[PDB]
Amino acid sequence: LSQNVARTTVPSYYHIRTNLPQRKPQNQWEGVYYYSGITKRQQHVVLLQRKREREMYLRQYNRQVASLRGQYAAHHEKPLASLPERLMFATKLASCGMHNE
Amino acid sequence: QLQHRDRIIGSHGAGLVNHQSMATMEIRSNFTRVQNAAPAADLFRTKVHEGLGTSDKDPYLRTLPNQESRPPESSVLRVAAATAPSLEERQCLHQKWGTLQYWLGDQYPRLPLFLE
Amino acid sequence: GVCASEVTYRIVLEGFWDHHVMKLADDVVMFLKDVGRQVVDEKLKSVRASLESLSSGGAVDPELVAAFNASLKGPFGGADRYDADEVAHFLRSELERLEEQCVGLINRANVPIPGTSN
Amino acid sequence: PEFNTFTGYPMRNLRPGYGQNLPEFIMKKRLPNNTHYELFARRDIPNEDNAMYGKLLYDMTIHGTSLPSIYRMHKDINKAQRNDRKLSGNRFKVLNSSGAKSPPSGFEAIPDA
Amino acid sequence: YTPIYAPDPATDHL
Amino acid sequence: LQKPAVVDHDNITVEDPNRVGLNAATLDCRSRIYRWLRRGPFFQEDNYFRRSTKLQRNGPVPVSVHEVPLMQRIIRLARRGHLKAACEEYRRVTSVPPVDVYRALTAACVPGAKLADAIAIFEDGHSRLFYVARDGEVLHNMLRCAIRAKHRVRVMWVYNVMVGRHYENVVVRAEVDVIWRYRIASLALEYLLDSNAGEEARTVYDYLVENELVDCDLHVRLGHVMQQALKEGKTVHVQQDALDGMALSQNVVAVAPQVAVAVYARYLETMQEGAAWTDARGLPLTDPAKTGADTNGAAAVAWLKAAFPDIDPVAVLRLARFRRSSKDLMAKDRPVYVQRAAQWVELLSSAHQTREEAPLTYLRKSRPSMANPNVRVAWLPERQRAHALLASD
Amino acid sequence: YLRSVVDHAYTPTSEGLQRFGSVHVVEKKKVPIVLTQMDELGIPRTHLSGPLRDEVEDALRKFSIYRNRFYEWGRAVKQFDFIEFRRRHGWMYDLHLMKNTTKMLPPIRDPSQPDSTMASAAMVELPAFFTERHPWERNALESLLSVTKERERM
Amino acid sequence: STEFEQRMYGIRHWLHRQTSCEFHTTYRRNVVHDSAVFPTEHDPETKPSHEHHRLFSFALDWQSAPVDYLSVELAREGDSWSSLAKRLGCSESELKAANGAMEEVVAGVAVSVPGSAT
Amino acid sequence: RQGYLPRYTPWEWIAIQEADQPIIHETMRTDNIGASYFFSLNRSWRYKA
Amino acid sequence: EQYDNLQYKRYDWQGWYQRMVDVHNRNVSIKCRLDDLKRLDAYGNPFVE
Amino acid sequence: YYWSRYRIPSQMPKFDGPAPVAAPQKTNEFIDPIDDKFPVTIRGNLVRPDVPEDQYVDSWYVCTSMTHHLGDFRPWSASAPANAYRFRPYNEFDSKGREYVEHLR
Amino acid sequence: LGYTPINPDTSPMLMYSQCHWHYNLPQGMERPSSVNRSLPAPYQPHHSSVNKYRGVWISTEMHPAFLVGLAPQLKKLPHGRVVPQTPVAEVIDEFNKLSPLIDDAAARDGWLAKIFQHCAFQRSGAEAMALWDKHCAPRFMRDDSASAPPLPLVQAILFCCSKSDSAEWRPIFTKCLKDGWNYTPSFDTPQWSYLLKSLGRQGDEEGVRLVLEEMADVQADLDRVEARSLVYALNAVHDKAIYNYVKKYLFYLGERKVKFLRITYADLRGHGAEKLRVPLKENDSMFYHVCWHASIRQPRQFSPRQLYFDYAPSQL
Amino acid sequence: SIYFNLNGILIWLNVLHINIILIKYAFLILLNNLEYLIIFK
Amino acid sequence: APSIPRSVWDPAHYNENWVDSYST
Amino acid sequence: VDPYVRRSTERGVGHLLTNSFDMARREDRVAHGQQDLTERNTVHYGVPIQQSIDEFVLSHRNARGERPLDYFKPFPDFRAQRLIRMYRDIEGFSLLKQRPEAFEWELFTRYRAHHQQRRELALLHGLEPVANETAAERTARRLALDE
RNA sequence: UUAUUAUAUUUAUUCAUUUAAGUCAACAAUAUCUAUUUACUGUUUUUGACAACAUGAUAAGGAUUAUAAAUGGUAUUGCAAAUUUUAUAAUCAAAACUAAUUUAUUAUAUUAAAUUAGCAUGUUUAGAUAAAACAAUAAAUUUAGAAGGUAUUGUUGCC
Repeated sequence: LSQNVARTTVPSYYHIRTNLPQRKPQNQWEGVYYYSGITKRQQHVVLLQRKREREMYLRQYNRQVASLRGQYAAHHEKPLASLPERLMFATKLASCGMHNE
Repeated sequence: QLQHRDRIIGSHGAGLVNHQSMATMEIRSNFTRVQNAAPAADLFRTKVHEGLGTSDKDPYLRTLPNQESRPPESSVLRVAAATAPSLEERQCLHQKWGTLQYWLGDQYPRLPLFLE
Repeated sequence: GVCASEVTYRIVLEGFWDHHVMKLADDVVMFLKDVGRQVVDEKLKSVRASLESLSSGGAVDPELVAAFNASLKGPFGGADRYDADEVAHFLRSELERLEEQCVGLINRANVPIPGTSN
Repeated sequence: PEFNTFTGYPMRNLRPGYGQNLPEFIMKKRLPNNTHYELFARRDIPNEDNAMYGKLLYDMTIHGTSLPSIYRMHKDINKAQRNDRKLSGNRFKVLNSSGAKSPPSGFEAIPDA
Repeated sequence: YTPIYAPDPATDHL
Repeated sequence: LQKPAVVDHDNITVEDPNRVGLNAATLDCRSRIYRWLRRGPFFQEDNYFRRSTKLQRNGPVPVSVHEVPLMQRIIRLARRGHLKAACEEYRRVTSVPPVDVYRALTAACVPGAKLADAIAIFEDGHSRLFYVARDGEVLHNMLRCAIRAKHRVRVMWVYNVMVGRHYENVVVRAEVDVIWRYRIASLALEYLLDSNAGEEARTVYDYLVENELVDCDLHVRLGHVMQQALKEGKTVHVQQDALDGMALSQNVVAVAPQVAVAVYARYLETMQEGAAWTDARGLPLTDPAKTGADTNGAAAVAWLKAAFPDIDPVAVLRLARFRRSSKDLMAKDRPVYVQRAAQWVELLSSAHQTREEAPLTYLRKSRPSMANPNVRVAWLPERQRAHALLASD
Repeated sequence: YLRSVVDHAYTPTSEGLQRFGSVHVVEKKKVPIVLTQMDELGIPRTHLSGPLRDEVEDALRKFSIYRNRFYEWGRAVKQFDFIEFRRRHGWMYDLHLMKNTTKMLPPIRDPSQPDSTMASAAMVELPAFFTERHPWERNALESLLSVTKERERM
Repeated sequence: STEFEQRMYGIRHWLHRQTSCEFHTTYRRNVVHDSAVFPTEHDPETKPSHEHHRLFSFALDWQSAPVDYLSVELAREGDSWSSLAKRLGCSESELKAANGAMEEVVAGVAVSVPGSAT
Repeated sequence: RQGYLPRYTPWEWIAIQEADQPIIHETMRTDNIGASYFFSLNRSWRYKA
Repeated sequence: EQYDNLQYKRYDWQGWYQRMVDVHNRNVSIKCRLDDLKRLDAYGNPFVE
Repeated sequence: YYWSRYRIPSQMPKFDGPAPVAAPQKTNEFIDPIDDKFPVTIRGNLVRPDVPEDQYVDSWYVCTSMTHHLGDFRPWSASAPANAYRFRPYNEFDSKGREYVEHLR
Repeated sequence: LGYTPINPDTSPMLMYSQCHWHYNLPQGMERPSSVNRSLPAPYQPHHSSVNKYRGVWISTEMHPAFLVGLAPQLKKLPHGRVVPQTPVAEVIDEFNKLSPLIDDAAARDGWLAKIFQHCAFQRSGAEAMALWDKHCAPRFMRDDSASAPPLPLVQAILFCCSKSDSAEWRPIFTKCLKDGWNYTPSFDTPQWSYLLKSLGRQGDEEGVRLVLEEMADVQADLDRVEARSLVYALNAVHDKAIYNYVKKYLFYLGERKVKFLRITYADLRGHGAEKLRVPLKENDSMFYHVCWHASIRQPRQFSPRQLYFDYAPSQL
Repeated sequence: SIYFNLNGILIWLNVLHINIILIKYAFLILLNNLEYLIIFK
Repeated sequence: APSIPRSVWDPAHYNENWVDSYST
Repeated sequence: VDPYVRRSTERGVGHLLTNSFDMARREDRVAHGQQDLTERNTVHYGVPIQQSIDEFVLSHRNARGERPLDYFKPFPDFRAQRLIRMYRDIEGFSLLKQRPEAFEWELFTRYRAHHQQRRELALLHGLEPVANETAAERTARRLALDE
């Protein structure tokens, strides 16, 4: 490693006959370290989690845009009466992203 | 209250920095240490703090904070500040709660208005 | 008044040398004078907002107007009822004080200059 | 007030017979828990750098291995210098004598001349 | 202390 | 000495055979003592609690010790209503209390609305005693403790811990089960909309919509139905065909016209204040008498699921039926129940609050006057010959 | 509101202020403030957006410390392990215990009287960017045309 | 403002060298004196005396305040709503509001004593 | 090197220092429930009052 | 509320010295001006005369 | 090194001179030989510059006085408003005279 | 000036020397120390998580209506975090008889799932294993049928076949890799904990070949797998080929876990073997390689009098 | 490392004093007892 | 409430009366 | 991947614009003259207004050329200690040319001092200007004031 | 005994205290994604700080540099940083004087709680002898300035 370097002077009768410090003096402003961070997997986990949750809302909508096959029944097989489930297919399909349909 | 409060303090030099300068040395010898600087870059996406000194609008070191500025939230007591009766205060007066100063202060006493 | 407040924090610095603590007690002042001025100013920006002609925010909560009227025996005859109005008046009857105490602070914050710091 | 040391509170009870073996006293005794004596228990220790941490942990991180206190160094070097120059004072005193009173199967020490 | 483990069977991955 | 020092209590002897004491002058004592004087503020305290009394390797909580008679006393004492007697005795408890303790403890906080106490009980057993307090029965009390206190704030704060965070629900695996969560949620929904809590009520309901727990009342009712049929050998199916015919799913149908004709008037009579032309075609909502109300089954449910699409109207009427009190308002008080449900289909819906908005004034766009900042030139559509141009131009 | 703060807490300053560390990290400290104000306001903290909770949970772990950790967090191991971690990770210049600064900048001679004896009244470990030899005075970009490391004369 | 306070408790970091500080916060706090828990009731018929205040009296003579009171009461064989409100010394209407779930009294079920009971 | 020692800690280092250490969760001082006279002071033997 | 920012800030004594300086500040000086109590009450009786 | 700080960064002044004038030739060195023989009638009784005392900080281990201002000295003018009698914040009374007139007011 | 060193945090002659501040100077802040917020470290404690569930979760998947109806017939099974002690025969009887009544293929799985948790906790996986034979493996595993098991099923049964040693993990587990339902990643770390030890209990060194290969392949917490487990999956290995594979494998485990492996392995084998309900087969070669491998990944403390004791000064 | 000019260095090792002067009155009077006592000025 | 309040970094919030440093 | 360098608007507004809406809005704010909202993603706390003046004074060694002559008197007050600034109260006067002629400046200060004693009489007698006034009251007050 | 400055000056005296040895290493348990790490075991070769010799180092002590804010010293006093080569000597409860380097309370009123002092009454009486000039109050019987040494840190000198 390169970070490491000789932090202690070679044992000698200087260490005894000298008021030089054995250890450094503490720095008032050096905030106390403490474990606060995310690992690789813990990141990859919370990464992987959010992927799952977005799928469900996609899967909900994309499986619910099957209201096209609900719609497809009307126009071609039997159109409808103007009762709800005509407006409900109107309200949904408009808010479902089938602006034209 | 500086005259031209908009420009004098809205300048990149607080109205006191000579942006109108080539980076050239003057006739003196003490300045001959530095010379006339090479042309400023023509295609330069420069750093927000710095500049190319080509003009006032581009100082060598920009000063105006990019974030927009609010005016200082003034220390006037609007609660007892004399105010003129707006048309609604002519209109919506019966729906006002005010201290007897408000109803009878010389600065638009709202009682003769209410009576009127 | 110059000593009216809702919360009074007292910070007691402690240094081995007098001139240390003084120069420090001078520093935190010109620190708290900054954060103190700004933080109180935002609420003052909120207070004047919570009052004006089409500035509602003290529009009384249906919950609050209940608590004033959640009392078996009130001020003047029997069992009492306040209308939402005087409730919305009682509130403004108090913000007027939280302003006078607020703006009276910003003023005493801006007085000390480096020329005449006391 | 007219007295010099006016503290306003009654400092001492002027009951002369007041002792610590008394019942009422012990009701109002201050437990030594978390007082001057606690601070002196943990701060007033022989090697004031040990209260901060175990030294080995420090010489494990800052240094690479545990190093002995400055005394053992001066003990160690001075043994070497005398032993390099002189002999005949070397008293082979060890904590456990087994290693010496019975050397292992190998380890035939070179005859020291 | 090297080699620790026998690397792999001799191969021609291309 | 050689084995990790485990202090024994019964086998303590003058000679101290196991050598589990910080002796003074034995070899290798310096490094041992210097660890003592560097012990944390809670070292003899936390170690003794952590060394023993840890969750079971199989997963459960290590309840049983000879201390169980103490716990029986509490559930013998708490159920009687002697709450302070329980607590001033509960301090003697040492091991982890089983969940039946707190069920009895928080049960005593219900009668006097001692909401401050139930929570203090909760936060103790919650995350400080290995999450044993995480029980759908326990929070069911605190909620009923907050209601009597009428403190809507903590109601959601109970809901805050009810669904829990990723910690309490994943690594601790102490999640409030599906059935108990529905009850607590329904208890939550039940109070607010009677206290007319507008926004906070709309929040929690979406959770039931999101977790699709919206129809558990049918499920918990059909669940009780399936109890016998399993014992008797009948084949049980959970399908919509039953849910279209359950007694609860039936009475809601029949009671709808009163519901429909109530909300219409309660819409009308209110807007009568804001917009004068109530009782006129100048209103968004449509007459239920000019559709399948009064004989609801025709179109009233089609009228509800129309005017209130954001919330599910069939669900809230299953909630509006009873109170917390289990008194079936539907059968025992018709006008109260409907005018009750008039609140729930109203407040839970946000779209319905939109149609319930009064006409406001039209602000006049303005360009600033020359004199002063606050003084502004008004945009009269009149006082310009060119009639087609607007303020934006 | 929070989506603003965690965004604002990331907004980086200009060059002149980013010379020590990101200055706007302090705004995530305002999350334990608001998270708590969210409870008393009756707004559930478990209804914050899923994605938002990736960062709000980060703020707490960054800026919220319970006492029973505050009583036992500056332990001997809990600090050296953090140094031990960096030693494995390879960046220890910022750590005080393992900081070994050696270059002592000389005193700039006042040409008033270059015979004026100089000394050191104080010494303090600042990084280079305060007084690094005038970047034009010093030679061309050297991290690329050279590798530079201080070692002691054996 | 708690946002301001956490500017304050961060002053301890950047203080001038060798200078510790201590904070004296002094904040108003709203306190409920609910008479339901602490009832301002008459004297006890047997007045306690000095015999109840020897040493260790706090240990053996007084259940730490507040006094425990029963909030749960079982309706007896034929009590009515006014008859229960009788024995609890409370208002029948307050009793009707107190126990929401209790519309009909069934002998043997415990009524929840109202908070305002005497 | 030239004597310009800051009379005041600059605003920058204020933010940088004040963000290296976390808020104590207890100094938040929020309480709308009240005080628990029966139970709070009698809590479990581990974290007891 | 007094936390330490001196030699007592970081190492193994971080706890017990912190515990001391708080158990040494266990006081909470509850105060209330009696004249404030001279308000009405929800029963309608004058509270404190 | 933990000691690489403690070396000296510059070249210390060097010893190429004789004993200064009249200094060591018993005689306690601390007293300036000629400066103290300078008659007080001409220089006064002052030892440290006549400035408001609060500037000086009682030194440690070095028995003298040192200014908490780094060698700068603010005259008495800065300790008062413009043209203050006897350099008081207010002209009207002294310390005690402003102590007890406070109460009487 | 002596053996007792000077405390650099409390000495003026030091603190007020030139190599630090003097008490006169403006005394401001020297340099802001942004450590925890520029390069922050994550929280890897030594004291294990106090409130971690410490087990597999079976995660009921029945419809809410069933939960209410199935409540008593499910309550003999382990509830959320709480497990009674009914005999497994009392359970499997209850399921088989009540199975046809439940019109749900899904609910019965969750029903059958808790039974696995029940039998596994009761170590009676052998009988419930037959329930896998009668009920589950046909409709799900047989010949790549379209009906894929809901996650809890294999989640449960893999604990069942693991807690009580039964070699029927290999058929199901192999259908959980990339080829089959690919339920491999969703596993928690405890899942592989009991899984590996079961192999080590059994001795399936070739099963250690499979599951370990998936661990790195899946990017699971290969460090957080409990040491008591990995000791078993290593100790069962005696053949040459897997022995080579394990040497390549350890360089995935972090040095900290590696330093505790040679601590727990040297414990479960020799000193505190009493913990182990199963007496370990004693493989010395796997034993030595680990103790050597750990003292390599760790830093090498320089002990001079060891290495150079007999070293010869070559004067030529 | 800040600096301002020197007046007299005073190496008071246990051996002796060697008091150099470049006279002024004073300012802060520094001090170092690392190994050799010196009184900067 | 940013870390550096608006009082400092702003033209309109400038304290015209605040005298510079090398004057006093 | 570092968020701080990611937010950096140095190389341009490019990497911060994804949605076609904002890019469309990017072209509006630039046109009408407002600030592009994306540029603020990397905030520029410009050097504070004093630190500009402070940098100036240090360069000119107290900048004697621009300090008023009152500062060089004894006991200078904060009014004089700040630099020379053409304050607004010189606005109305026009007889003053950029070169003050014989006594021209002396006349002005009286006109200033006169207006100040007007700002007094306007106050104590209740003729202050209000934020809500209109031109109809403005003449109704000023003429009433000039009385 | 040379032409802004004082010693003659009270107030005191009987005084002692010490015990019964023990250092050859480090180890999160609650609310941050799971390690049984639960109970992290590897068998043993030295002699200074001592009961002993083992260099440094800060005190006590008045005798001839203030008139507009000061009366206690360096040569050294037990435990301190390079000389080792018999040896555990450390306060813990309940305990025994031989010691130069110390205010002890002297006759109206006298033991209240961790255990605390019974013989010495004899004219505030031998010889020796103790300490002030400082917010107090004594200001004169009186002073630089000429002088020798067989010693050679010098009269406790040498002869």
